[PDB]
Amino acid sequence: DVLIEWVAIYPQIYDILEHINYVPSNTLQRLRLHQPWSKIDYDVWFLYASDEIRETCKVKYYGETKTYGEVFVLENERISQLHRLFVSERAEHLKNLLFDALPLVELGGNVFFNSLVLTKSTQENLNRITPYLVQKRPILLAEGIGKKFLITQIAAKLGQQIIRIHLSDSTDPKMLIGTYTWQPGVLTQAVITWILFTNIEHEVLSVLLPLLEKRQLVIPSRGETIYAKGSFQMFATSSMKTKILGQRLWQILYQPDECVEVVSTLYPVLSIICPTLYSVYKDIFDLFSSKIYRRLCLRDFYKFIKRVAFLYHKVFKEAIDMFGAFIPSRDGFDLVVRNVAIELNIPPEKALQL
Amino acid sequence: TDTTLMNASKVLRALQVLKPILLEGSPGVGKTSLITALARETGHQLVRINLSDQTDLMDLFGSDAPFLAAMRNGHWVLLDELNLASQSVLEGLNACLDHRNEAYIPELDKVFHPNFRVFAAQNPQGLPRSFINRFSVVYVALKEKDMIEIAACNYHQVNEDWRLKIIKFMFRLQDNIEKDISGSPWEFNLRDTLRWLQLLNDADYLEVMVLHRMRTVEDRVRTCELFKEVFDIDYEPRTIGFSLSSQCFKVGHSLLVRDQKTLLDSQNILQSQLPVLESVITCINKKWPCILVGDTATGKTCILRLLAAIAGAKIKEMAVNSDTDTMDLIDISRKASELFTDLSQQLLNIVIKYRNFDIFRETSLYTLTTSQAFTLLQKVVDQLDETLVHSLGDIHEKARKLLAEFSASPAGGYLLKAVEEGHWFVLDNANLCSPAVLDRLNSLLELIVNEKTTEDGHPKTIKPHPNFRLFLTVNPVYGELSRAMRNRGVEIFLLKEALTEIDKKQMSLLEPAPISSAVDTLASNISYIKYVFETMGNYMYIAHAIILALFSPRQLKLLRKVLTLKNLVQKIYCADYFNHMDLKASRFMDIYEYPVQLREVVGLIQTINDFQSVILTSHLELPETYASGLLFVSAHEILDLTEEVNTYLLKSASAVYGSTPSLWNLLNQFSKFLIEIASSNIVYKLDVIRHFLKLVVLWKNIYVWTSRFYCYTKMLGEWMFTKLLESFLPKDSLEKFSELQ
Repeated sequence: DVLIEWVAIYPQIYDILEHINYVPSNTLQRLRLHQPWSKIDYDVWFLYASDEIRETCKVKYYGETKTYGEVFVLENERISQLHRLFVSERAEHLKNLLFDALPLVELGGNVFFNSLVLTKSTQENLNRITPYLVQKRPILLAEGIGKKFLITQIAAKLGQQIIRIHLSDSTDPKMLIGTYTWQPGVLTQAVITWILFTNIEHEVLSVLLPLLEKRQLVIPSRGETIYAKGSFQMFATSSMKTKILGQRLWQILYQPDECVEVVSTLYPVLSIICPTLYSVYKDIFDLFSSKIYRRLCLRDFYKFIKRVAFLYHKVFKEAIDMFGAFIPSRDGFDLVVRNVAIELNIPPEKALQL
Repeated sequence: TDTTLMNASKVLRALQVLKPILLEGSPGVGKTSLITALARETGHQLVRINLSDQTDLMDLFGSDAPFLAAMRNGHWVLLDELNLASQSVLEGLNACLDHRNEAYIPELDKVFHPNFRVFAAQNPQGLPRSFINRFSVVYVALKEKDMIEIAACNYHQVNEDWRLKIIKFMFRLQDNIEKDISGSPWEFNLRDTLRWLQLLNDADYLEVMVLHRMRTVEDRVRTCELFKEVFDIDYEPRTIGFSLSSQCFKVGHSLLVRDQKTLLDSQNILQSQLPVLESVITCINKKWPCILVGDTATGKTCILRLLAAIAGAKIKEMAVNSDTDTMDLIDISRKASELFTDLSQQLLNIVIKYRNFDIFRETSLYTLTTSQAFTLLQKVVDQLDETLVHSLGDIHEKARKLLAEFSASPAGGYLLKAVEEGHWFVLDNANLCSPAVLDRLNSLLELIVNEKTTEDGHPKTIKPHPNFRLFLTVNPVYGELSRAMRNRGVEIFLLKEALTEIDKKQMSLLEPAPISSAVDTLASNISYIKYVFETMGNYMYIAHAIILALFSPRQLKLLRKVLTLKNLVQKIYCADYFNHMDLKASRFMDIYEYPVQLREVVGLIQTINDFQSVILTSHLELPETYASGLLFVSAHEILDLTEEVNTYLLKSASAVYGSTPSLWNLLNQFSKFLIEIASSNIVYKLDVIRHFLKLVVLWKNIYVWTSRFYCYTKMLGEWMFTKLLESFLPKDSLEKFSELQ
């Protein structure tokens, strides 16, 4: 109802509550229907023309008084004073106050209404990405911080399923839209029914601009742009800046806390033998730095924690001995073994050739 | 011409031997030197074979036909852009040059053109040394007095010495720009000279749209210096202004037919872009090739977006940088969806004018915005069930009766939609697509379009170009547009300024107000009137004068309608609608009428600023009206002060009823002379108004400076010593005060 009063005051939380269930009125459909793409057909006085048709039509009850048409100037300062007042936090408290006529009001960093947890630099990252994900511009993120996992668990905080297309430099427009001879399409399916793309940095750019410019696509064969009227936030990932999304998408930017994290994750790995294996990963990095065709990561240390967890039902020198098996010189395998036995106890070379 | 006749004499010498004639000439010309000679050649048809990339040999022998008809009927076959060929079509051309007749595979073995000489556009060099040694090559520069001779076809509405000045200016401009730092190739060709000459015939503008296209501001300063060196003037920039009325939106010696509005946009006026938004609007009116060139993220799509948004010219864009092809510019359900969309468009334009329709016709409209397309047949039922309905069903029932074939056999352009409709096309981001794609575009740049999706032997060029403007964005990040399309367009850079109200309105999503906050004039009026009547933060004379001098006459009526100093301005509003410009507007109309002038009364101080060369002619027709307004307002102040006159001056004015006054008459008669000078034909015919205002300040300064009566009277006598009645009243009051003195 009248909470569209504060319609564009806060972000589209109120527009989402409308998308649950809402109808028009005179000044209501005057107000909220001005979005970036529709077809009006209820009051097309607003878009019919700007001559004395639109320059002289009417407007019903603008401050509950009936001016004519240009009460936009009555309103495009009245809403701007509210947009100034909302620079003064408890803004979401005001939005929840404003919802006073009990839906799935999600909190978060600020608010919403739609595994991978942390209370760390990841909390500041979720702080840095609550804003634009509320504002629904296309976002990005710019190795090994779990940024794909960050977006994945962010979508898990939502009610959204991140179809994660790893677009590549050989991609056709198929999983974009599909080829017919009627094409089902994949990106068109997610536009139809949260989306994520990766390897965007290395045609496809034009398709991104069509999705990016406005929530609609160039379906060339079927001939219909798609009103993407849900939560179609087409988040991406690459660590560079060279694309049109550098103009188009609102770009956005502590590993040793992983020590606590697996301590959080694996309960019976509460020993810092875990952190000793993190130091073993550091020593593996120092041995790499015959040719380092691999990079020890927090994903890699998490997988080492996984194989150690598989062990710990039952020592584990063989475990990290597997964790450097990608080493094309057996001398280098022996050096990894020496580094490990330095991190471990005394020399079991018996295990080294079992 | 003369030299053109020498080149044509060379081509005549060339035709005396049976081979292909190649034009081995320096660039810039084009094949006009053979496009024209055919008219002076024995009825020889001009087969302008624009040989390009997407051009198969099957597009040159067919039969499984322009080159085929030229092999059949004898003609001049102008083969454009041989260097851009696919090297089996090149082989086919070599075979055609050979004496042996074509030995087709595809229908028959070979064809038996008594004298079909084929001329060859040896383009900017590539060609194979066998194709370029079986032909015959003909050599091809213009001259300055010869350029005046070519200008003589344009010197009807041209000051002829100013024509020689424009020609010498372009020549020495290129000759001086090709010797220093200023970056681009900087073409500056004779097509631009003829463009400026034919721009002159539709009355500063020449300098504006021939040196807005120097991007580095230092080079712009040097170009203005060269303009002073040649044209002998000072290139002070004529300030433009956004007059945005209903039937026309206009900026600075450029209007626009702002007629039916499609876009319904969401970007604002961007007032700092007003210095270049005009320079394309003129380019939108002269039907020149719009090139919103320049640099990235500065705002270029918003310029053309706002321009054809206010104009309503149905912007539609194609991002030609995807290595797109010439065929990309020029299956049941696709036609069904296009039918639904066009049905919606025609129903929209229907409900625009005769707003009476509803009935499942509104359900037909909802269906129109909604293969298994059998429901479209239901649409035709709605097309089944007046004369406006007849005009809609003319397209609709025809396309739907064709759509009855939606159970039949199938057989499954970009710009050719807009070139045949009335939309405005935006080749966006179009720096790096192809040279030849823009070459086939520039074939249509100078209109008739030769397609190949037609049937057999006929070109069928679509001449609907009225409201069809090639607006090409660019950026500097990729490679620049090629020198051909640079040499055949209106280059217009853009930059970044961020002025005060500009940055206030662009980033206004926090603040409360823009300045020009719509694309509808009845809103923009109340917007700017809410701004400048809030931007206001012996005084109020020049204030009230300039304030009631800058606001528009429609805005003057509006300020009266909206009824410290602004409160007293309502008295000035009543007194102005009494006597702001009673016959002063008659001088302005007649004074305004002799010079080229608008159709109505929209701008005043911009009109005062607008004849900026004319009032630099010393006529001062517009300026004297401005001072006359100050005379009237100051006069009203002096007269109300004198009605208040109806401490020593208080004593004299009382002694109308110390004793024996001399000051009161000395004031009251001169103030009567003032109000006489306010309201009368020679009062309109009165720079001397400044001298009268000197006395107006003088009567002010004496009513403040009210012993010294002798000297003050001698001063009033000097401003009289500075027409009969207006000093005659000072003569009476002064001789009376000197009878007292």
